[PDB]
Amino acid sequence: MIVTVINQKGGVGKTTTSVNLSYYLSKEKKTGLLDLDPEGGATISYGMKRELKELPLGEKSVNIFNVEVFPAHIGLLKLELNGDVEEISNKIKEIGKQFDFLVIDTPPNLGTLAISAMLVADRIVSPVTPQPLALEAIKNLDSRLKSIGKNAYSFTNFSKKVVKLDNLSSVKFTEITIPPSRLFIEASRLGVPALRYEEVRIKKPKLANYYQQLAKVISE
Amino acid sequence: MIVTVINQKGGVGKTTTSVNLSYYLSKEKKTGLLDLDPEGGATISYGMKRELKELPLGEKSVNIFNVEVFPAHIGLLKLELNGDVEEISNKIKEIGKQFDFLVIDTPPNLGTLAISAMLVADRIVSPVTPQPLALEAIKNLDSRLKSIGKNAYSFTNFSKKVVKLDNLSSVKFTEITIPPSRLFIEASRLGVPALRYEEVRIKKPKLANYYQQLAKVISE
Ligand SMILES: Nc1ncnc2c1ncn2[C@@H]1O[C@H](COP(=O)(O)OP(=O)(O)NP(=O)(O)O)[C@@H](O)[C@H]1O
Ligand SMILES: Nc1ncnc2c1ncn2[C@@H]1O[C@H](COP(=O)(O)OP(=O)(O)NP(=O)(O)O)[C@@H](O)[C@H]1O
Ligand SMILES: [Mg+2]
Ligand SMILES: [Mg+2]
Ligand SMILES: [Mg+2]
Ligand SMILES: [Mg+2]
Repeated sequence: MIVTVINQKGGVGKTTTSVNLSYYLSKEKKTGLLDLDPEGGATISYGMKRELKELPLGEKSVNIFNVEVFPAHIGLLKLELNGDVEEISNKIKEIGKQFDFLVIDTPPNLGTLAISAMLVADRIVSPVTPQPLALEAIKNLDSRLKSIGKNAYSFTNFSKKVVKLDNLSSVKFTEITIPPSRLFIEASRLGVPALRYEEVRIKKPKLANYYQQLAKVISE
Repeated sequence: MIVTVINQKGGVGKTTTSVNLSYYLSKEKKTGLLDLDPEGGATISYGMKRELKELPLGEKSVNIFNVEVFPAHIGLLKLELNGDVEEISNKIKEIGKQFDFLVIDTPPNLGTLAISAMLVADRIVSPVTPQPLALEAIKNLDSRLKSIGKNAYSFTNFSKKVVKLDNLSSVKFTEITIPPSRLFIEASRLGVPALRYEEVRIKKPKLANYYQQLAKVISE
């Protein structure tokens, strides 16, 4: 199963979702994380730096915290400029064949990598925020997804109350809402998944429920 | 500079010392960590698993938390038996030339990998706990150190009180003592160096003073 996390707007929580969903899924299924953002947010979130080599897509990977992380690298930049959507899509599918779950983190744009990951995805996951630009982006995702007739699952981040938009037929808003929490800030500073930092940091973990609900709603 | 962490007694703190000293050094100098224990304590402390491949010594490495970590692998086993001591020594020097600091974790024994790491070390560090068996271990470590024309710095772990011993001349006894702290246990649970975890977990990190003392004493 290929799960791609998409949002045109930056800072909405794409990397956090990819990191924690892949970490949650790796608890009982063989999971990989493909960092298609050239800036390597997910790579940094697993304690690594983006590779200063032009690697082919999917070549280099490290098993960290039971997730097979494919670190971001400068080669992606080239693909972001010259890449063929068909070729990149096929490579992503060949990569996904080795995992029960391949979570793909994508850049905050509508570029080649994001479009390829969005096209090959079995599940498309988008976080929405109370911020205005995220609302514009969720409506744009609904329109462009309407065109090729694919669906996404939207959940809410940076909020205690769900954000839902009316007359977006291609975007299923779940009831999941992830409130502001400096657990995420501390875990990202440390360079580990927040789901993993939580098991040590607090007595009663609370973030595991969000990602269990996400995996629940998207699975099969 | 090559720093080798040595103790034949198990569970005294070899891996904690290797992991945290290499991490501390990584803040200012190009630092690597060479895991020469086939059970891979340092590797696990950097969120990884020992490789189920018989690798040549020093081939695989991952930059985790700014440390170039050479994960343990099953190929160490063969090298423990049939490893040419001079070959292994030259390979370790070969590896360490690329770093300002190469911290080396060793198994709890006297075998070929450990003894090579002792031979080509610029500094050897030994943690001693106030347990009864640890004193015999530091004793016979002095016997080992004289037999190879080498000398080592000793500090105390799991204690507010320093351990020193009068009789042994190849073992310089520092005043450095590291008290029992639940930070190390929480960090091993996480699979990160305790220094990094502490720098994210509390307002005023305080474990770094011990490893600063260690760096100061071993670099004079
Ligand atoms: N619910 C939350 N509460 C508090 N901080 C959060 C939350 N979710 C995410 N963050 C933090 O907000 C920052 C940005 O989140 P991030 O996951 O990088 O979004 P992003 O979409 O990947 N940014 P980008 O890849 O550049 O488009 C990170 O430092 C996260 O740790
Ligand atoms: N000062 C300390 N306070 C509390 N726990 C500690 C302290 N130092 C080490 N530990 C813990 O003690 C355990 C054993 O330490 P470790 O660093 O693995 O020693 P070791 O010599 O490498 N074990 P081994 O490779 O089998 O000989 C680990 O779980 C550490 O986190
Ligand atoms: Mg990101
Ligand atoms: Mg592997
Ligand atoms: Mg050890
Ligand atoms: Mg490298």
